[PDB]
Amino acid sequence: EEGARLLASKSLLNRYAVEGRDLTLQYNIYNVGSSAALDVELSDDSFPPEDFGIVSGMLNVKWDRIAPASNVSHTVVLRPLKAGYFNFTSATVTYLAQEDGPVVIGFTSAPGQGGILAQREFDRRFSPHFLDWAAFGVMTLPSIGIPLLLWYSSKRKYDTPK
Amino acid sequence: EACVEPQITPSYYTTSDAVISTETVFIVEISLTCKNRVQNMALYADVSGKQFPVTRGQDVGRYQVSWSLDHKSAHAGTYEVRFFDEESYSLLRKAQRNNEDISIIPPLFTVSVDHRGTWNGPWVSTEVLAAAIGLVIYYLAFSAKSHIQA
Amino acid sequence: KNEVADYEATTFSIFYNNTLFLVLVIVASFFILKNFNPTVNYILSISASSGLIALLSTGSK
Amino acid sequence: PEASPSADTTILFVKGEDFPANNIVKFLVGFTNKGTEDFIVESLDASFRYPQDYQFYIQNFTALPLNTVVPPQRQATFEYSFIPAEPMGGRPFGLVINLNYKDLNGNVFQDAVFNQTVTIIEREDGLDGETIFMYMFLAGLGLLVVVGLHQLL
Repeated sequence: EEGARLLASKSLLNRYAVEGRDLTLQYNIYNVGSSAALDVELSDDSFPPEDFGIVSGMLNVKWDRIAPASNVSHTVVLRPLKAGYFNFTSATVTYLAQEDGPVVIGFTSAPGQGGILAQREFDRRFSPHFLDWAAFGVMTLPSIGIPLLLWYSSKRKYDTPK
Repeated sequence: EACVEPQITPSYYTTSDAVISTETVFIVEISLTCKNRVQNMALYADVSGKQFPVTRGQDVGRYQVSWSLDHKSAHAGTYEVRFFDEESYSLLRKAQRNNEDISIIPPLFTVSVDHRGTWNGPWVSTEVLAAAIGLVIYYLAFSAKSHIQA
Repeated sequence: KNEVADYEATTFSIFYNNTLFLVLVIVASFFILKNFNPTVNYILSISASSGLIALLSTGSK
Repeated sequence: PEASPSADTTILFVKGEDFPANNIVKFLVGFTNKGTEDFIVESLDASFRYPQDYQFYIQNFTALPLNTVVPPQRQATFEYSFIPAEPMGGRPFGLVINLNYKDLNGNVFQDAVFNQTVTIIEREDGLDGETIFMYMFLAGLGLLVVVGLHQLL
């Protein structure tokens, strides 16, 4: 059967999943069929709005045509509002195998069960503490700077060269 | 039906945290409005010569295209995403295949994605900076202390 | 003479001591105790910095 | 377990058929249920085997237990990723990819989607220090030789 064949992959482009940060979801479609697919629709309802917050990207989209021996990509950004294990289920893609042919229902890959970490572990590990250090130096200025001048001002009064 | 005087309201996203993200992903979303009320208009996006078919959302008039790139190549700067309709998009493949200039074909509209660069960890760790500045301070005092005690 | 020696010894001792404590704490906290639980790092850095300065004060004679 | 005639599978390697050593390889398996009954995808496996003896396992890669269901006349795609050891480059290996699926009634069917000998490739991506260090010596050896010749003569 030389009809259209669409292989889909739903994968995460984040090395870790951390609360409050941006999470990446990439849908990759590969048309390994000989004939170009027509009216490709992908729907992703597996993410409720309560857990993941959409930053940019449309979960549900449609494509007019996909050439054979070609591939298409699609990325959406989500923000996990909570911490806890989540089962990243599969998406659903519907397309026409042949011009005026039956609609073919297909499922995209499933990342599986993935754990989401807590924020306080990350900031202590990879967030730069620029401002904290700058305040620390000022915080230690009164303890060091003033005594040094107090010493030095005394030296300025008795260090008369011979 | 070719869109007459397409008005667009572009919005773009870009990856700014490499430590969590494996790559730098760019997403351009356009809610295109047409004078002729042309709904469901096929669109394509061209990035530095690479062709990406623009995605169409379920809501009428919303468009999205997302192309990923590796961290080591996602250099800070500006990105210009060009778009071409089905009629022009056919010409573009011919021009590219015939090696004719790609700029000769005017694009329907352009979207610029301003990438400020992703974070590859601090150049010199602040702790190392903190240690040296204090260590330099100690040596000067140590230089001072020895002067008195000598 | 004693007043100058008294005062200037107080300031330079004060100035020198504070620098060593903070510098020792920073290095120990972030380079020697870089892999320790914050309380355990906190206990060791503060104690070692203050305790060593206590011993180093007598070790300077 | 033979591959049931009602199931049709495909395998597409994302980054081509090159399997660079110490690099992530990704491919997508597809499953089509042409039968009238449900098919459950149990787990996907991969392994390295000897080219001259396919009965000898070299490296077995962690199975991916899918336990996913594909009803009749429906398609499903499954992603599998694995990283080959760095030293294996420049030597061939018998790469086998097997799909395990069963029908509701309890019959087990296995499909060797990809059964071919694949070669792991050698790479020179950058001129790392080892490349420079051998550049210093050969130039340095000549520099001592050229300088040494001047002084002697």
